[PDB]
Amino acid sequence: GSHSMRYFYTSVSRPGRGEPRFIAVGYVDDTQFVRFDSDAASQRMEPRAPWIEQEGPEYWDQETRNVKAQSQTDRVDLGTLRGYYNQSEDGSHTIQIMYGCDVGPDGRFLRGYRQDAYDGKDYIALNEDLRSWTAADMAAQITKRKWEAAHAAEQQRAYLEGRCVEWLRRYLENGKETLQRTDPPKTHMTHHPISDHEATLRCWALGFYPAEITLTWQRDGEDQTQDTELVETRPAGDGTFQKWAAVVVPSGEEQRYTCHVQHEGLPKPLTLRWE
Amino acid sequence: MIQRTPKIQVYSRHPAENGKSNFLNCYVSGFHPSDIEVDLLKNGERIEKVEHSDLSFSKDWSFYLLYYTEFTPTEKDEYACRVNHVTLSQPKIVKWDRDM
Amino acid sequence: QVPLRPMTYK
Repeated sequence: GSHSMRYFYTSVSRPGRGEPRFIAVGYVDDTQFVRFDSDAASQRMEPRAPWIEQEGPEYWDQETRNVKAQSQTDRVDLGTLRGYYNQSEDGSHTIQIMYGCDVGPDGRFLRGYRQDAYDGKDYIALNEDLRSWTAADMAAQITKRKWEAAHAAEQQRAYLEGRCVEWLRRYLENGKETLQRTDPPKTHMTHHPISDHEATLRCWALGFYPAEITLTWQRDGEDQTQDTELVETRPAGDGTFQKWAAVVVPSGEEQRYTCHVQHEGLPKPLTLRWE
Repeated sequence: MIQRTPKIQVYSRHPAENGKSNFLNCYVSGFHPSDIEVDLLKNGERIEKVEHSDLSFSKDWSFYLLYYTEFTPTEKDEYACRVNHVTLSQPKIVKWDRDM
Repeated sequence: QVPLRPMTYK
């Protein structure tokens, strides 16, 4: 199938309490492999997955230096944006950046990304063409202009279409036994009477990968999506994910309910019934 | 500015079985800003040396984080997660429930 | 691998 590499940067200012906290994490699909944290003792880009550990010292010194150059850029960017929105010097603000590339089953480049946010909302984003930008407001318009005069997009595109996919393919090869796999979900149902007239039916999905999944409750074949409660997919901590969907059914009608699970792993959509 | 309340989930990596090593998880997602205070508890007392993943975020820029610790369940021991964030009135406590 | 140099200042 297709694969992706994605990095996430978060810079949180903290006036008076020192320089802003910078955190970066790298991912290949749904598996993290590196991380940098300014509030950590190492002050180095560190490994978060066994397979990235085969990279020599020069790799780590490079990532550290280049990711530190990034904290430097974000540190001052935090200041100018504060200006753009005429915000006080004592407030805490955050800049988030996400960027990466997707490749298909043959390792070919499909698309690249680069999107930035300020205080939890979109600020500016590189368009699919990797040649133009989309500013969310008048402030980002100031940045859009500066970024055009500097031909910033060209630099981004060169990376997204070059080293981004080159290294994405490399990681997929170096950690093939762990990255190129799909763990189908293990499923079971639970039952909780809410009263003598109602009961909760919860459908579970455990130890699956990738994280993307679909859980649905049907009654007599009829889709019940609206009375169904779903929790956010969550990580088990071992590289697999979990998730459940629940539904409140009249005491005595549970036999009519069916849970359907859809995942890239399982050859065919599963179907669970109470009893 | 934008503020989002964290969704809190307390659970184990594997189905709980007394006497068998497992991991206790507290996943908090969909929150903003990033500053958040999370603790795993055992019999009301704060568990020492708990680890957590590296701050990352989703589609909508909301953050998510996983706090975990290695433990082996017993019939009487009770666990829970304690969470605080600007969006919450006071520290919120969510108990771990095996057979959820 | 991250970019060899950060993006132009905002």
